[PDB]
Amino acid sequence: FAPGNYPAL
Amino acid sequence: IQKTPQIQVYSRHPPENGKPNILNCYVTQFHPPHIEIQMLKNGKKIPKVEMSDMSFSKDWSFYILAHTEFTPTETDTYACRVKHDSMAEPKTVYWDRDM
Amino acid sequence: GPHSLRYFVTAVSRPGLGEPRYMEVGYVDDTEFVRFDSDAENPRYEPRARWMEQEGPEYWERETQKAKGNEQSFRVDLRTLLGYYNQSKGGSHTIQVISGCEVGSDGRLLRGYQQYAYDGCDYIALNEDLKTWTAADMAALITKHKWEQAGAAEYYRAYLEGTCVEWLRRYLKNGNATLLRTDSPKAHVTHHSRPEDKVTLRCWALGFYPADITLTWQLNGEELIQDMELVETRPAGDGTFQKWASVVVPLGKEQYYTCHVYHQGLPEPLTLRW
Ligand SMILES: *[C@@H]1O[C@H](CO[C@H]2O[C@@H](C)[C@@H](O)[C@@H](O)[C@@H]2O)[C@@H](O[C@@H]2O[C@H](CO)[C@@H](O)[C@H](O)[C@H]2NC(C)=O)[C@H](O)[C@H]1NC(C)=O
Ligand SMILES: *[C@@H]1O[C@H](CO)[C@@H](O)[C@H](O)[C@H]1NC(C)=O
Repeated sequence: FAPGNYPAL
Repeated sequence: IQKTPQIQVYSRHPPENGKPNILNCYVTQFHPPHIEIQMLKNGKKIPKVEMSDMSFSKDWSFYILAHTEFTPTETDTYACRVKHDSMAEPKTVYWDRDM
Repeated sequence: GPHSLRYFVTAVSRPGLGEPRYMEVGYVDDTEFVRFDSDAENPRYEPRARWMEQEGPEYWERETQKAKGNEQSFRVDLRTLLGYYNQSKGGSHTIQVISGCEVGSDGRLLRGYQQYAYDGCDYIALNEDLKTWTAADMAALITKHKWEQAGAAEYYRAYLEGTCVEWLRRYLKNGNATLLRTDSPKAHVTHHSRPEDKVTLRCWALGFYPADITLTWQLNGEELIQDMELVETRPAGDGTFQKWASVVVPLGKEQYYTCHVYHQGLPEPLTLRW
């Protein structure tokens, strides 16, 4: 199950 | 960073003429990611080659595998041709069945 | 033994050629099991291991939607970094991320991580405490400050301790026949002549799983790890791995050198010679 929300840099 | 790819060509099983096997071309330690990889049989592109096992190491360099099924004969030759910005021209590495 | 669930993500801009290429590749231990590639004509998350046939259509739909969302966030990141580093929009740049969790033999969390890189260099990473981030330069410090105000580490920590561990346990159960198997290495030694009455002895280890293995050459009970050459362990196209290690020795004295192979599938290590 992949990470759902990579925060914007 | 500009890192030149290491190109390794090898079969899954020790080669025996007339028996099914798998040929691999593992391209590693490169950067940037853009790259072209082709497998050749007697100088002609092999169709339907499978690309797999893409990953990167601790220093961020890229790794990827190209492979295909094949039945070696005494005189058929196989190679892997790679094009990357770190090199002036495409690099062709041949399968050495005696390595 | 311990097991891991990892996701490798890459976003590459290509000015003048359209949208960035975006890829996600997932692994359970050293076996590829899922993949997403924006350059397919119908980008969808797809199975890469046979046992993933056990998930229903809803699993694939959900992973696909997440990937498309991630693709857009990284597209924005590429523009943002041009600003942080004062770079032009004409060149290609790369963002890389590795996320994962690892559990012990009992299935409990051992460690978790998430690290980012820009153009092949460390950018920002989660500390072992899973509470704070460490930045490699002033651009990443701006990112650190943003993430602290947004509570990014808390959300990722929840994924690691919950979702990540629970699904890793499920994959190990569903794909037990593949993931918990042990394939023993089969070895052999090749011989090659060279200039100056020397010879190259190459020890090969084939068809094994898991990937961890040790190959050494000995002379009178002592290891020659120094003058030894080798290649990193590599995949062989069918879910197994291979490796070789060589040493240069004097002609006529090949019988005094021995290759040793240690692996999970070898109750007693292998010892062989030319
Ligand atoms: C791998 O585990 C199975 C049990 O799990 C199988 O069935 C489901 C629960 C699901 O997890 C599926 O993905 C998985 O393949 C083992 O099979 C069991 O073996 C015992 C031996 O005593 C039998 O009594 C059970 O009937 C049998 N269950 C099944 C599959 O019907 C299986 O042995 C194991 N693989 C290996 C290493 O052989
Ligand atoms: C950004 O680079 C341009 C030249 O490419 C320069 O004129 C400008 O002053 C730079 N700004 C910063 C923040 O250094």
